[PDB]
Amino acid sequence: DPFYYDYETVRNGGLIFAALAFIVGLIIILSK
Amino acid sequence: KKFIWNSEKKEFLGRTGGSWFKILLFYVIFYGCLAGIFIGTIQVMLLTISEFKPTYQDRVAPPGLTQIPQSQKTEISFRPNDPQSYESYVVSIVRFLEKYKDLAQKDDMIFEDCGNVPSELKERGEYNNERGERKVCRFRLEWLGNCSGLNDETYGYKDGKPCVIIKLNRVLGFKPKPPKNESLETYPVMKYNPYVLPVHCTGKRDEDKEKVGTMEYFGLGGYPGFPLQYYPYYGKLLQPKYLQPLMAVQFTNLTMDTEIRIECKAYGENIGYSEKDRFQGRFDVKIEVKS
Amino acid sequence: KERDMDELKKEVSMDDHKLSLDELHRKYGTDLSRGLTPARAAEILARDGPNALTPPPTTPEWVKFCRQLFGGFSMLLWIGAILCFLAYGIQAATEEEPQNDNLYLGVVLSAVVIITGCFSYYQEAKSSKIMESFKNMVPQQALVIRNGEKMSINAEEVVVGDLVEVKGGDRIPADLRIISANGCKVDNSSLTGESEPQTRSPDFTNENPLETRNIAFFSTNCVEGTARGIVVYTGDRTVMGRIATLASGLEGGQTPIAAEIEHFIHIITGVAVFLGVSFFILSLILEYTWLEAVIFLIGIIVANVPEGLLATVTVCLTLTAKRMARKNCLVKNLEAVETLGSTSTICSDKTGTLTQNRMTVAHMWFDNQIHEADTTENQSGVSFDKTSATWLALSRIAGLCNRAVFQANQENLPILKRAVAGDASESALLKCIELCCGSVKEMRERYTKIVEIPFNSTNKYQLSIHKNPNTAEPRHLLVMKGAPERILDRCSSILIHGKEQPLDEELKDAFQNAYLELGGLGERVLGFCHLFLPDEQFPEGFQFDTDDVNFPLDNLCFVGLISMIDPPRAAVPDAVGKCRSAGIKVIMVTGDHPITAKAIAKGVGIISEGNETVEDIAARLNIPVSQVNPRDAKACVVHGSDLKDMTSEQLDDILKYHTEIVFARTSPQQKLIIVEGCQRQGAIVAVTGDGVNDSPALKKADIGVAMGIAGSDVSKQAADMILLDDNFASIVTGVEEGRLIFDNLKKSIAYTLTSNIPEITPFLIFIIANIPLPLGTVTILCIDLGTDMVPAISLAYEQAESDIMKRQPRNPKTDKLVNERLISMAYGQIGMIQALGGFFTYFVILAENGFLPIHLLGLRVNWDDRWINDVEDSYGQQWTYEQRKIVEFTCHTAFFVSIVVVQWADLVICKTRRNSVFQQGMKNKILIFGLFEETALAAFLSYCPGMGVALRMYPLKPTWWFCAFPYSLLIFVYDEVRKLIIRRRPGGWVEKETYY
Ligand SMILES: *[C@@H]1O[C@H](CO)[C@@H](O[C@@H]2O[C@H](CO)[C@@H](O)[C@H](O)[C@H]2NC(C)=O)[C@H](O)[C@H]1NC(C)=O
Ligand SMILES: CC(C)CCC[C@@H](C)[C@H]1CC[C@H]2[C@@H]3CC=C4C[C@@H](O)CC[C@]4(C)[C@H]3CC[C@]12C
Ligand SMILES: CC(C)CCC[C@@H](C)[C@H]1CC[C@H]2[C@@H]3CC=C4C[C@@H](O)CC[C@]4(C)[C@H]3CC[C@]12C
Ligand SMILES: *[C@@H]1O[C@H](CO)[C@@H](O)[C@H](O)[C@H]1NC(C)=O
Ligand SMILES: [Mg+2]
Ligand SMILES: [Mg+2]
Repeated sequence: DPFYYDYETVRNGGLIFAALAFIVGLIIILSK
Repeated sequence: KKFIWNSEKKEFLGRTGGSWFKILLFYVIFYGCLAGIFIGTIQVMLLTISEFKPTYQDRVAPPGLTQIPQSQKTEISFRPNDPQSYESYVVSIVRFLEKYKDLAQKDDMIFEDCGNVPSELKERGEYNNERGERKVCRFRLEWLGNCSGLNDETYGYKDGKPCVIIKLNRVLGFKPKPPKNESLETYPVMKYNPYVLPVHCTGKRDEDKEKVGTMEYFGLGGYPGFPLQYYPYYGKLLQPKYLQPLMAVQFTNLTMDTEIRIECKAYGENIGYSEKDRFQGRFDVKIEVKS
Repeated sequence: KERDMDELKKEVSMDDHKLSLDELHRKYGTDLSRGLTPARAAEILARDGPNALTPPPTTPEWVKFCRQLFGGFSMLLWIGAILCFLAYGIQAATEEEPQNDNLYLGVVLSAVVIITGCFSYYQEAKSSKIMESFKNMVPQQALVIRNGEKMSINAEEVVVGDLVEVKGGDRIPADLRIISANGCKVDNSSLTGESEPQTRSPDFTNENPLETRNIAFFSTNCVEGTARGIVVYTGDRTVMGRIATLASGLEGGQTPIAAEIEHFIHIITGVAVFLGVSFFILSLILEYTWLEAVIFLIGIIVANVPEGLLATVTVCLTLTAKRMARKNCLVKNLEAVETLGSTSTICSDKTGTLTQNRMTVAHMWFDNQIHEADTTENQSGVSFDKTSATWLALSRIAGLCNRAVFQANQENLPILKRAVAGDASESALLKCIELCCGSVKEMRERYTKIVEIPFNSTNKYQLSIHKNPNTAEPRHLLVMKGAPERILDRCSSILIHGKEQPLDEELKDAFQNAYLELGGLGERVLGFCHLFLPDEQFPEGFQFDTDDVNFPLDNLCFVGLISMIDPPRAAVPDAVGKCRSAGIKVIMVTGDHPITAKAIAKGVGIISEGNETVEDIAARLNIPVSQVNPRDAKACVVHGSDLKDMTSEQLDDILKYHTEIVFARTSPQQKLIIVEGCQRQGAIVAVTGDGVNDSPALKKADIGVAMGIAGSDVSKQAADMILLDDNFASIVTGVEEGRLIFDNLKKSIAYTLTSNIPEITPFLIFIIANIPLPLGTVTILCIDLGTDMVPAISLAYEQAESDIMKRQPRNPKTDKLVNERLISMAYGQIGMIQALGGFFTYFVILAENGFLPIHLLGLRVNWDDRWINDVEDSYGQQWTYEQRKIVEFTCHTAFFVSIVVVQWADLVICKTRRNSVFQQGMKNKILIFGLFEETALAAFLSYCPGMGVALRMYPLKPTWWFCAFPYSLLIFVYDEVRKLIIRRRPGGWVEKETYY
């Protein structure tokens, strides 16, 4: 049915992106 | 400190004359370009979506159970003795039911005669201009038992027996599915037509249920619900004069001078509920016939 | 009437020093040899107060907490909160279930103010804590003679009028009147500024109680000799005590940065109330009620108050202050970190600040050649020439014919900064031999001394006879030193290139001009000579005389000369040059004799070569000074004697028509007068001093710079910046950091002010066009108090776009921190595009769900209704309250994300004011971290489980993140071409109108 959105997949992708972007930023600020 | 009025350099409000012309001209051109860019982007976005199908509909599923007359705080209180304290509900009911008058469904190019008993979903086709305008299943105003605006214009408020016509939220391409009698072990006793979306009204607590009295369901074919022969909806672009199924509930023998909260619930697989949305699939109305 | 007490303290002091010994003992009633009876001590001790200055006033710990909690910026936040918070109080006592849109806001603003106060208090507290661990002063007791017996008692137990005996090495307890001295040379460095140790003579010499020799002063150390004196002043009644009390009673003034913050708040409120009143008229024109019109006016003024700007500004200043703390440039005042960048006139002290306040060997004259010994503090200068035998002869005369050496603990300490017992000249000679001729410990004992003749008043001489070191066998070495004119007369042989030559007038006059050369250079010259007593005519064993001098006083062999002066600090000349490069006027304010001040000024850079004074021109033309025109002289020396007889207008004339000015022999009070004269011009002044005489100048000035170790505690407490390493280059570092942080402040403020347009516009049109709310309040807090925090802070780590140390100091009345150009760029152009992008995302989301942009007009009426659960969209579908509300919240979240998207480009464009983003380069690692953390934080605020239930920020459909991309790219491209046109077309309309 067109009345259903896979909010779980998008939510998980958003959490994954947040984690990756944050650790990458930490890498840039804590660079060595 | 506020004498920025004038200066020897021909200053008004802070700047010279030619400077005002230059800045005003720049802002006019700049804001004009900004407005043009915004309208152009909005045009491309308008081109993205279609004319008879919204790109997203999960925010309208499941549909909601709306009640007429619509009431602020969902309370229907009036004095049956006074014909003025209940005129608001009468006005709203008449205004909404005027779209269902016997004379409104005259033309056949738009209104199509549909079965007197609930039938299967009448699929008109697809959502395009290929099949042009669509047919509308007629809904006889007499299908509402004692609140039709045909014999008693008041709808029952005159002698303390109100009527609250229940309606289903229109959803494009929605096909209601009544619960199979196999799973029929949770909802109360109701008529079972596999082509009728059931609706049952009850109280809310041990006091409201007792003080309610007698419920009287009115609908197409005498079934307490909505007939499936009126769905799916094809939007306002393909079905301009589409009439949705209606249903009425009369609260005969209600405790006078007492506010009773009743909840009507529409059951079905496609009908859900929510603890935050008091109108998703159900609704609440607190009535008080204080004569 | 304290305005008169302050003036009484500003007036120069007077005394009763010129009194006969009988008159003095009569005025105070004290025995000249036995002092006073012990019972007479308690009659004065418990009468006026112990001999100690009254401690400074105490400001309790919580006072600073409240100071930061109130401030001026926090006051605007307090009033904004007040309006919002007072609304919910009236709402709670009346309705059943209100909304937290204003209550949460009021409490948030209040918490912001309190948090900023806590952080500021922590930083300032750490500054004061480390300052306390450095000011560990221990009591120093005095040697008082009472009842004819000597007794060492605490300084606070000393009273007025009791014989005090000060030994060579003891610090003068209180102000004394010398009655008997034996060659005592007190060090009046911290009080008057006289570099060369001044001898104390019981006889009255000068009218001035300071220049006179019969007065010992508080906080002055007795370099050498011994003396006796009667106490005249005690406690706060002393000279330095009155100076310190005057410093404690001076007004700090308004720092330039604080005035800039106030001006910024003024413009902020200007646009706030302007938009509020104009929208009030607009709302009424839209036929709204007065109740709603007042509601709107308040909402507009409140929504225009930057909440997160307070913490960002505080941390922004704290970062630069920490960079200063890393280089020992401590700042007790958090906002004093910028004051250096706005300074345009630096008034420096000579002795102690510019110089090392240490008599050091400067030049030497041997073999008819001047040899300049390195005068640096860290031993990093050009080494002199040491290969001839005459250098050895001079080093022997200096290292041998010297009374004392170093002390007990002076073993691990450096050769220069280590203590030495004796006269300052002897210490300079000892250090010169210890650094240039190996050691003097074993060199002094290797030549056993027999008979030594110390300095004499009549027939002034200083000699000593020693035994021979190795097998050369001349058997004796008689060394002598003294005044060049006196030693030259008692000499016949002259050492040259290693051998000996007669006293021919040809080379004798060469020595004469060398002496005048070193004297005019601003140094103290001393002649050294030695002689080998022929062991064939005079015995090799025991043959000496002391009463009827036997050693030949004449016919000695002159070796050379040894000049000395307190040299300037290593980086002082280069620092003065750098300050002059940036356009800062260097003015010397000292209490030393002009003879030395002029030379030091010419050596550090305050007076460049070629510029003549009113006296130099007259000396070059052999004409009276009253004839030359003062306009022909670029530089000038202002004597303190004449400054006393000067008016307020004449001082201005001196400062205007003269670029290089040197104020000599100026009392501390006159230093304050000079500071006030410099401030009368309207220019920012910075005073750098070390002694207590600089306390009034360091306090009144916009910023005082004190020496961490070489500076007295009074002027160190009265200043606003402390140099723990005493590196005068810290002045250059401070001015560079001040201008740098000023520019970064402009950038960060622009970044924060640009976000207010797409913040307020959603609510504005929500009222105007009656459409569903595009952006909520929670999202706004997530923007100004969330995402944008890191970018605004990282904008402080930016670096110079050009040579900041090449441009002139900023004008307080012309170059403002936040001018109309900044508002024109943030509120006028960039913010507008950000708002357009946000509205684009809003319409995109609503139209994709079935609510086309056209259909949204006038829908708010029934959109906010909690009971109309049959709202029709453009497709005919009926929506309930929570369904359309979920769409509104999932629309607000995307609006916030759009704000972040446009903030990317806003941060990039605000990162540079004139240069291109590629010319500067995004090498700011904190800035890149800000972008990554900002984006990640936003994505988390939208996709975290439970946000639509906690913060009503629902997850976003991925396709929404690219809605604001073209807008951000457009912002970047537009601002880039703007800066490119400003770069290729300077002074044009683009720059004069958009360069913030
Ligand atoms: C609808 O209205 C009619 C009135 O036209 C109701 O008539 C009832 O008739 C029964 C049977 O004799 C009586 O017990 C009631 O007293 C009547 N009611 C009234 C108000 O007159 C009828 O019951 C109503 N409902 C239905 C389902 O037909
Ligand atoms: C300097 C500037 C241009 C950097 C721009 C960063 C872009 C490339 C990044 C930053 C934010 C990112 C989005 C953040 C969150 C999500 C939700 C996730 O479930 C899918 C990816 C998606 C949709 C990302 C797509 C790529 C994105 C838009
Ligand atoms: C002068 C030229 C370069 C401008 C061309 C404009 C381009 C870059 C703009 C105009 C129309 C825009 C698109 C319009 C519609 C959508 C669908 C939406 O769900 C996300 C944004 C997205 C995908 C936009 C992305 C950027 C876009 C393609
Ligand atoms: C109301 O009327 C019905 C009529 O059938 C009766 O059975 C019932 O008991 C009544 N209820 C109340 C609560 O009065
Ligand atoms: Mg000094
Ligand atoms: Mg100060």
